[PDB]
Amino acid sequence: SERPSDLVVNRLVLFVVKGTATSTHNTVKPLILLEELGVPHDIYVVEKVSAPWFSEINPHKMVPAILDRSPDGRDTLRAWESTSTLMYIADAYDKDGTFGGRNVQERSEINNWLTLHTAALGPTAGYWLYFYKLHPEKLPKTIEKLRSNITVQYDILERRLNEPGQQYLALKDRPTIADIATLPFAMKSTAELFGLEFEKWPKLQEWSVRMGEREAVKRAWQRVAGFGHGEKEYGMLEA
Amino acid sequence: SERPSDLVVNRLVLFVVKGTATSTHNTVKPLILLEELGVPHDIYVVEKVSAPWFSEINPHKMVPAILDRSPDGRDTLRAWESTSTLMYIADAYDKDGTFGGRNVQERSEINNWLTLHTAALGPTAGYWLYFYKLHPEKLPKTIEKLRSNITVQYDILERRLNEPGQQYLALKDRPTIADIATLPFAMKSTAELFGLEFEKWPKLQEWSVRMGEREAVKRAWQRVAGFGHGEKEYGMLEA
Repeated sequence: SERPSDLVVNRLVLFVVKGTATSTHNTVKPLILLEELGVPHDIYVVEKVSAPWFSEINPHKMVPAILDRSPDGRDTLRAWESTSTLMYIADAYDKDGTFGGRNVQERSEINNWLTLHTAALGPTAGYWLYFYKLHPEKLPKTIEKLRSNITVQYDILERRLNEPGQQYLALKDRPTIADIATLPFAMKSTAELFGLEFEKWPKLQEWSVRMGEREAVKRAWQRVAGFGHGEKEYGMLEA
Repeated sequence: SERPSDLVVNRLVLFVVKGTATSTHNTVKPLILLEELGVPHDIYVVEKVSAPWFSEINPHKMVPAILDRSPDGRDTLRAWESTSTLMYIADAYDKDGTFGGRNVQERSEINNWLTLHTAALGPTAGYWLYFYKLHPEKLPKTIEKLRSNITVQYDILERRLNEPGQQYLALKDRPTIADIATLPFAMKSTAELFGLEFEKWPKLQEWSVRMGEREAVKRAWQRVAGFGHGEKEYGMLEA
């Protein structure tokens, strides 16, 4: 029923679970943006997302989630769903729009490509994994349709990245929250999990390697893998 | 790739398809916000979403989509995915944040409840509608699992609307783009299509009725049903 005594919100707190091969593809998203912007933050390793206290933070009972102070430090705000955590970090910590967009025109495309991930590849990948791994009985017709739908999303991303000068999904010049949201579900290791040959989408594979070379992305993958493997297995990690 | 001769962008153009009992749950979303804000706009009824000119607007080949003039009037911009059309209209036309949020505090919850719809109920309902109506063969076990997942989303909305003073999903005081996004998939007629008893979620049902009493919502449902049923079956509508 009650918040753990080590959960205090003195600045942004990102909620994660213990790092495994399969626990980090959504939690890494806000962490990449925190690392890009140099946002001061704490990490809280949630032992059980089923815990009643955790549903007060995220009623969908998943990581990532954020608690942070309001602009005047007085109130506590929350963000949950990985796409919403990116929108919150950009609103509170990216006023100049380096990752969130500098104007109505840039935001139009950032929101198109971010929403395509949020509504299409993200939930399709989620449902593919659910039916492939977790659903008690195997529904092969359903699983094959979902696999097919993943390839359709990779075809859209490949089309975009073949447009002249289009180095990133939303903007020609630099990565945005649309790129950060898409990357974990559009990289070779994830394509292989889906039983797909990522070399079939060469411009998308090139883009995924370019994103993977960014120091903030390397730092985010290194940290998210290690959460709950240190001295403290669960709770507020020592800063 | 050549656009039809009647596709000119003198103001916001909302792309829809001919109205049916199932063609309007996503296109009505931006239309509600256009009606709320009194945004001047045109309606373009797309005969074939597979037409090359249309996939240059939305690479996912679905409605709704938008073309509009950039703020300086020197370029055209686009929006696609219903959640992105809401974000675009709020950005370009809701300068007071009446529907998009006035500060980081309000937007944290608007973005949580909008993203919950975009990532969870919207794609779960979409895969329900796909397998129920469009898939060449009937997959009842998948339809059954998706129906159960819809109830989990109704349970989260019901929980939120049982919190003291919480009259709308995101904000206590007024509806936002989170409420507009959610309404078409959380109202009695849609629940009945899904084979659910909407009375099992009483605060969610009362919220859906409150939303349905809004003159802008009544106008959007009346208009979206009639697109393509008048003098022009397809193309840029008159008046």
